[PDB]
Amino acid sequence: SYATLSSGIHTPTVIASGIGTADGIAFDWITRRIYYSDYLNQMINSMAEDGSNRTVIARVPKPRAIVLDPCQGYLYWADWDTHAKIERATLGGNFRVPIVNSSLVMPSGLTLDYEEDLLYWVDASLQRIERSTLTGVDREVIVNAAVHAFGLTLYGQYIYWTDLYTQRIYRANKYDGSGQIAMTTNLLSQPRGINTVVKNQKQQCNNPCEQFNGGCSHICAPGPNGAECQCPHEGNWYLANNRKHCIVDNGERCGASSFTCSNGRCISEEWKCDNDNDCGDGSDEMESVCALHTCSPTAFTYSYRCDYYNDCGDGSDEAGCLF
Amino acid sequence: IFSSQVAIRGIPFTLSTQEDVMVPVSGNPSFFVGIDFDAQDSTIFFSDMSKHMIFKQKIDGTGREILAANRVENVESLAFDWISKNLYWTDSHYKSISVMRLADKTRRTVVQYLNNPRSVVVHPFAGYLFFTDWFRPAKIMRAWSDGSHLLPVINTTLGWPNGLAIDWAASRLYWVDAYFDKIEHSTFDGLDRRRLGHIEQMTHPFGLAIFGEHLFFTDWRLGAIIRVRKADGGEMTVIRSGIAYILHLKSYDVNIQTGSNACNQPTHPNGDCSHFCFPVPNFQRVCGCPYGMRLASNHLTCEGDPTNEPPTEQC
Ligand SMILES: *[C@@H]1O[C@H](CO)[C@@H](O)[C@H](O)[C@H]1NC(C)=O
Ligand SMILES: *[C@@H]1O[C@H](CO)[C@@H](O)[C@H](O)[C@H]1NC(C)=O
Repeated sequence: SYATLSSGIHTPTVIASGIGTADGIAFDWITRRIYYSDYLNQMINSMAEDGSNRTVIARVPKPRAIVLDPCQGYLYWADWDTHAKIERATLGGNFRVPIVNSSLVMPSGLTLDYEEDLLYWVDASLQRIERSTLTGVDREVIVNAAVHAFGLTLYGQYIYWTDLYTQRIYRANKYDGSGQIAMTTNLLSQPRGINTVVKNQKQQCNNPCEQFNGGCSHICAPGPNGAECQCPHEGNWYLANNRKHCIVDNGERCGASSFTCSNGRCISEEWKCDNDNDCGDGSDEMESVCALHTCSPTAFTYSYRCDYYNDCGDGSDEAGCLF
Repeated sequence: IFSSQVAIRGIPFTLSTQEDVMVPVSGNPSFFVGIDFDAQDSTIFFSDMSKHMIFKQKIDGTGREILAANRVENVESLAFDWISKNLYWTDSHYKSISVMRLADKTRRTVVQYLNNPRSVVVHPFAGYLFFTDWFRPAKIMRAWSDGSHLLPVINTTLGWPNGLAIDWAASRLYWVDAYFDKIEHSTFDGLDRRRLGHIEQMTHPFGLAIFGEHLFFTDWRLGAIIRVRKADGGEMTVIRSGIAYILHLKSYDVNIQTGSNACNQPTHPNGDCSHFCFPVPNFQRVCGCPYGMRLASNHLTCEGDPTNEPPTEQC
């Protein structure tokens, strides 16, 4: 659920209420998509800004914490299963590689040092706050003494976390942790999760998904090095083209210059974008498919050129200057 | 047409008559190497290594015009696409193949960074450029007219490939190897590699020419224009003898230079390409530009690229 701040008495907007136990939310502004984690169903899902486009990016046995790096297009998360892992992948979940798997019992409060490209997290059982490189080569324990530190956030040169025992919010220097002070008094209840509201410019990065859904017939996820198309989890889908268009995923998709449309039927890539409907689906000549004029040197924009024929490029279609 | 150190002459194919049909092209000093013809203009193209320049001259000797002077040291062959009026030559010293648009003497370097190219030939209808590199491991290579796709069609059992001849009637590339003393022919894809019967005294053949059912060739050690049947060989007949440093044997025929192509379209001269038609297989064209220019957003026109292609200083 969400509540608008400047909305007076706001009632929590009920979205994705079907999930069971779950304690993870992250919203990517770049693509305006939520990354609600369905721990009960053991799957990390992505949702639209209103929650319409539901897609399961990845499935994790015990997913609790979620970190987004839209500029780098990588989805960071942690698994509460045995031998707890900081599993990292793209926004499309291309490479689910556990960043850190040793010396971790119950990871929580994953945070990302965007300015310094570092990974910070806490562990309630370990009662320590550690930092690591995005790959995980380095590993430094920023805070050694803590009491059930559960939440975490980072901003400026300070790192903020919450304690379930003392029921208060602390602060420490992100580099070392020298200034461990208490930011609040003994709160009546236990503070679960702490986040930073970056009213100022956040991690802005041009969204590849902006241009015609990033060349995707379906949901788009702006991962590293260009957009990464996504497909609905409810249906069985296979990405077409260079992993771009979700199909019925029944197989028998023609390759080479006979790209298969979104329906599954394939037509020649030369036949594609012929100002007609080669497939039962317009995918053959779909907009995204025919996004820009990058005509091959071979073809004019001369087989039927200027020869009273409307089978060549439209510029030379029946425009025969020789006649 | 046979090119020799002393001069370049054209003998009739009939054995009875032995009178030059073209004005012999001679000079002092001269090391003529490489020849080509233009049936429509009744003009020949030849390279003189002594003068380090490529010239053109009509068969009657009316006009002798310089074709290229700069960046020319050792031109060893000439390929002329009659459809696009483009002349291709191999400069061994620069180890590169260059194409000149004869309509305006616009110059462009296509296939380049080679080892020791010796001959070249351009097939307009098939849109293929065949050239020979005798540098061991010697290889017979093919590429598109613009030099796009370089492909070693033949790279096995080649010692010294010297001359290439295109049998336009049967669409087979006949070549000559001086190391193994063999005349072999394969498809344009180099599939059907059949070797002719052993030539009687062939030791260092250099030239070749396919006319009718006979396959003329030149041998340095013999110093003669030996004729054999293109079928299997035999019938060794010395057309001429005693030539000093006999070399290429480029042939002449009106029927060879005829027909349509990707170019030669009434309102698409060179396929509406600014400089180069460069016909490529499957009856298509790729526009080309000189060294100083490049293809624009629309590939039809040519635009200068000083940022990537600074002007070439003369010397
Ligand atoms: C997501 O949901 C919205 C609202 O139903 C719909 O308009 C849109 O096409 C869906 N898919 C994408 C790719 O946004
Ligand atoms: C000869 O050329 C063909 C086609 O490029 C290639 O597959 C083969 O490996 C080459 N062999 C040699 C002798 O280089």
